[PDB]
Parts: sequence; structure tokens; C-alpha cells
Amino acid sequence: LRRKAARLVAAKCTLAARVDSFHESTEGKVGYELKDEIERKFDKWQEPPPVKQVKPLPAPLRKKRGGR
RNA sequence: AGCUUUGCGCAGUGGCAGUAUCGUAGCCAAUGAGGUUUAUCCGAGGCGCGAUUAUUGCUAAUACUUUUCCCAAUAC
Repeated sequence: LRRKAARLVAAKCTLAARVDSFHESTEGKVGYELKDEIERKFDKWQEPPPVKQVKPLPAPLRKKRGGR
């Protein structure tokens, strides 16, 4: 997942650098929000897979079409 | 006043393929999906789940017997 993470980190770093180039969000709210988003998307990737049901065999046993 | 371009609908005439089509009050996505090549470069859907003849509807093929009429003198 490291390249998928690197793309996201690069995008959010571009956003933070554009934020900082005008010296706005001096205290650091935007960076904290972007880091929180990055961490949440990282946890989503590593979140354990959902519970998935087993499909039983249908039945051991009707008209059919015909054309081109 | 014709000619013509783009996108969207309604149709008609064809051709091609059934290992693919569709759904997504599930998740993520141009504040970036995905990146094997062309990476100080490209640029959209992707994942999971679900339905199924790997889209779905029709149409057709897989049979003859009920009834309802009857006998009689030109005679003790």
C-alpha cells in the first residue's frame, strides 16, 4: 500500500504547501485536518475485510431461447 | 439562404461478441481513481458486494364414441 499512500501524501502535501505559501493557517489547523484525513484513509485501507457469506450449492436440478 | 460541427434523445438499416452485462439510501475519487512503459511524466473511474442461460423477455414444438322407435281377425 506504500505507493497508494505516497500518492495521497503527495497530494495532501501539495495542498498544505499551497496553504503555507500565503502564510495562512499560521497555528496549523489545515495541516492537522489534512493529517487527520490521511490517517483516516490509511486506517480505512488496513481495516480488516468484511464478513462475507458462503454461497451454498444451488440445487441438483425450464425452457431456453434460441436465436443468432 | 443553403453547407457544416459538437453533444443529447427518438427511430430505421446493418455489422460484430456472448468469459460478460447490469445494480451499487456500500466505500473511496479531479481538495485526484489509477499508474507496467514516456515519471519534475500521464490522467478517471476504482474497490468490495449482488443478480445471471456470462443481460433479459416473450412465441412455438415436446390431443377422442353425448343422444334415439316399435306385432297381431275378414270370430263360437
